[PDB]
Amino acid sequence: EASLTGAGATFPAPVYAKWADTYQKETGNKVNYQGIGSSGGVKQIIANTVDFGASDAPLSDEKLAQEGLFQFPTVIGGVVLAVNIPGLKSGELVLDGKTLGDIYLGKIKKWDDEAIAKLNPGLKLPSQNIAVVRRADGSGTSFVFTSYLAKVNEEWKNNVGTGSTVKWPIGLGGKGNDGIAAFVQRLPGAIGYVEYWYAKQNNLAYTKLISADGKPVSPTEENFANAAKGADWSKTFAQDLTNQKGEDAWPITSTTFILIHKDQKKPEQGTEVLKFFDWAYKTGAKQANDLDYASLPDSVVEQVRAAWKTNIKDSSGKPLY
Repeated sequence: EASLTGAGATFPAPVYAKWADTYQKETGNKVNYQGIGSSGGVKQIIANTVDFGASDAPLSDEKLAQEGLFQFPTVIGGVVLAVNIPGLKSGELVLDGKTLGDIYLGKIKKWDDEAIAKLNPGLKLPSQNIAVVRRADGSGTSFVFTSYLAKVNEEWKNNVGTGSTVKWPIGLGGKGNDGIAAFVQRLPGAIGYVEYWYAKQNNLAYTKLISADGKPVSPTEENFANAAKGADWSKTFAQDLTNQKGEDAWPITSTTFILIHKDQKKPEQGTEVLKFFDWAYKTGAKQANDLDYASLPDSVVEQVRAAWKTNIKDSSGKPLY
């Protein structure tokens, strides 16, 4: 039995934690996962403080090469807007990209703003102030969210841009996906972006969103999967899954990554990290789906396995998979 340590993205922390627990029950191996945000995860893996780091934001092939790291995707999740609006049921409210961006820009101050009312004809909206919540910590979810906003709101794109950390025009800072979930729960009128699980498991109402094709879609495991249908995984694991074309394609979808060293100084640890994720690929789909994360296609797991064989080695050049 091995004691493994991973750290980073809170976006997939629920599934990593479920997997870790099941893995220990079946094999005794212990995987400790620390949800510190993707930025912290990349920092920790580079400093060799953990066996694997985790980030929703992919590192470029050049950055990976400069750092001697290898990155592989695990699951597909979705970012949703958790809200606390008086009188509204979860999934009742519909927002499109431009209006969502105007909300994050601080231009739309009330829930019954004309722009929101037009996207929701017949929906009774309260004159409640919108309490914008965003991430305090360096975040892969912020990267995905701002990548999306830049595509649908020019003002956002030009003034704030995209990143794991950005100069938020407005909004209170929550620490981690759970921090934003907690804020939304205690703040009437709040809106905050979180990985789907954080909304669902905290019984937070969330909104529908207009797809890239122009249609209202609900955030569901299948709709996150739909957003990745046009992904040419063959080309790279670093797939952009925001605002993708297609029927029922959730617009703020994303995969997430695990970062490990190619040259394993502690080869038993590396070997065990690969076995945990391999077991997850072959055995953990039901657990991932149960937590509303879509599974990576089998072809993609085969690519990961093939890449592990050629990229992960000990100091003597011997493959750890």
